Amino acid sequence: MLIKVKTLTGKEIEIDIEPTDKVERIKERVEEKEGIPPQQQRLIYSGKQMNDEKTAADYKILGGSVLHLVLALRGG
Amino acid sequence: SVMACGVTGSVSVALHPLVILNISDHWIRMRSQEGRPVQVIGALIGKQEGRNIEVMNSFELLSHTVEEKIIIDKEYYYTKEEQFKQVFKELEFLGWYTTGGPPDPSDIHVHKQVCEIIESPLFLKLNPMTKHTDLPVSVFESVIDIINGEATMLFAELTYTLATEEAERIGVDHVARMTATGSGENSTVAEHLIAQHSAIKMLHSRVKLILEYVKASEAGEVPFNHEILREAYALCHCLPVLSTDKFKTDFYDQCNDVGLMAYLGTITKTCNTMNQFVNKFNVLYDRQ
Amino acid sequence: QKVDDDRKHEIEAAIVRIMKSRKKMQHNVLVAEVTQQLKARFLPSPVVIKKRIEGLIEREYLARTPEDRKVYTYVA
Amino acid sequence: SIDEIYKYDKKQQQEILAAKPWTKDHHYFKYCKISALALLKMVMHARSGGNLEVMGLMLGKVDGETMIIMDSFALPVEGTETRVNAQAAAYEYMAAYIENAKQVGRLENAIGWYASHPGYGCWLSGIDVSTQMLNQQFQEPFVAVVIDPTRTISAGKVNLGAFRTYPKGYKPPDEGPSEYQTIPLNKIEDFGVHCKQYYALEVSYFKSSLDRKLLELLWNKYWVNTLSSSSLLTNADYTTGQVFDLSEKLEQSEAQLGRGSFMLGLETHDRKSEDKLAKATRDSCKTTIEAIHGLMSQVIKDKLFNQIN
Ligand SMILES: [Zn+2]
Repeated sequence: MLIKVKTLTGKEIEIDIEPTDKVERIKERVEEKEGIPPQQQRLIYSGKQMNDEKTAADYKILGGSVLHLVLALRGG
Repeated sequence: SVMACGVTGSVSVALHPLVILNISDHWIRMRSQEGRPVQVIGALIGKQEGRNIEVMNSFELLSHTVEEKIIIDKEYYYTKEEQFKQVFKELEFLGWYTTGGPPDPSDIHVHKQVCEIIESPLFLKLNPMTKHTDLPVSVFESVIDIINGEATMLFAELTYTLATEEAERIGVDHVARMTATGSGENSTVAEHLIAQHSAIKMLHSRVKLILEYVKASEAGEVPFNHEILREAYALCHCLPVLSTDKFKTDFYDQCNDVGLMAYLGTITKTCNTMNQFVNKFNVLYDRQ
Repeated sequence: QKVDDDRKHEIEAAIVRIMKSRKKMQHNVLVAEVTQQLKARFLPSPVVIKKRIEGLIEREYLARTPEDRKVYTYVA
Repeated sequence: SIDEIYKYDKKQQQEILAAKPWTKDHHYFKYCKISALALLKMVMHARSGGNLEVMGLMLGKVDGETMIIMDSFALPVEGTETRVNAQAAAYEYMAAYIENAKQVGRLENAIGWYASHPGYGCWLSGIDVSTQMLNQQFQEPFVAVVIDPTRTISAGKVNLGAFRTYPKGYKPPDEGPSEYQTIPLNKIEDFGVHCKQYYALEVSYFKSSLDRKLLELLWNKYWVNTLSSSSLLTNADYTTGQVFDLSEKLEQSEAQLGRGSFMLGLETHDRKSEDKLAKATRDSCKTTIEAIHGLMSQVIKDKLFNQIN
């Protein structure tokens, strides 16, 4: 399935996601599109902050799921 | 009776304005959300050095009323304890706070759930519906007393002090100034004169205490308090601080400078009013 | 390989330290001001703090114009 | 109603966020209302930072052309931002705190960010402008607040500014008082490069129960030494710079009026000239009334103390 995480780019970047994959792999996928290390990245979905070791299927994320995570910036 | 009689404070508690500020915000929002002034419950954090306790910060806690008792989400408190660890490690948990009047048979239930967490928790209660000029904040400690053969936990009032850093003093002082003068110069000298009015009330209260002591000593008390009386005499000797030509000259100099500045400001306001009037006057009858 | 690894870690520490201070410099005022703001001096080794800010000229964030050093793009 | 501002209307906020009136005008947001709690917390954080810059997030809401602020909170900065930006484990504590506030009540969401400039004034640097431009592209309703703990002590009054950036390519109108500020030589170049890429909001309060309590308490507690001389305005710096700015603005208005007197039929020029004169007059009046209040307090207290009897 493809999910449209609202990565900070002005649009919802669509990425390849499998239900079994851990949600921490989603953080790396966004960094491949942006450049934010997963430590500063904070996945948030449906108003609740997503976990790290929990799988995506446990959150019932489908192909129409629009995510809104809070990443970071490149200060110094 | 949940209050201990004849028990004196064993530790010194230092409170900061931020703690009082957090309690006020917590009570206001809960009142706004749920009508009546719903009681709030939070936690106290800070630094403790032996018997000296300094409460520097305070956060809010989750409360669940089941079976007509307050159950604090200690797991939420534990979740928040590591949350505040990530930002500040020097601050340690010290106690919990609440809002209300005299202690009720629900705060003892709350306090015992805070006593099982840490060794010695502190209890603070704020009264948002007070009417006196005194601070409606009191700090109580946990004491075990044998009442009717049964160990009953009681609350002993602590003679806490008010700790504040130069920065907090200056920042809150600017807060006071922002209320004294309104955004659009509203209530200009209302709170200004009231501030000096309260300072003069404090000084007058000190003076009346001294005068009452002197009058009592004239009839009874100690005939001669030695140090106190001699020092009060020397202190009135400073009531007429008294000056010379140079100090009066400098005072009149500063007064004249500020008066000239005030005259310039009045001239600026008057010329702005004149400009507005001329702008309208070029409109109603005049052309071009 | 010892001196290669020895130089590898000290240049890595050199860049990490300077981006923390992160101020604009004319040619020589901050490159000496950053050294006194470290833990144990002499570790900086100025020979590397000059050629790696000169190695930073290929990109932005103190692009460090080559001749008249003054355009230190202070925007990132 | 003093406490009316504390009422949160979620649907009304959603309606405003769906309407997006700020897209119709880049000068839409003109006022910044800050709660006493917010101000205190921010100033305390800035001064604990000492001579080092700190930052945080502001929680609040919007109301017409006004942005409101209520809360603020530190983010784990292990090793003083050893990574990119002052975030590290940022939304870790942030999102937890946010869910925790939806749990304990606080429902006001992110309205902006605050940053500290210890001893170098309130303005936006190049880095600050890039940061705020990004914030104005994702969380459109965002405000860059800058504080100054060292000037807070020097001048006495808290040095605080609220700012919003202009979009890339967009030019500000001629109208612009631009108060003068002392900027150190190591910062003045960057200041000058970016000073026209943003504008300053009018920062105002509204009293409140939070104010009433806090103010009264600390005031009495520490002001027993009510003297503090009586004129912390004695330092030329602030007053002198303000008067210089006033003079510059009025002289610019005169130069404009002199050139506009030749053009017959330019109403916009008259409009901006009148507005600039009026702004100059109110600034002068506020300075004058502050000085008058200082003199009043000085006179009353000095007369009471010196020759009461
Ligand atoms: Zn800045």
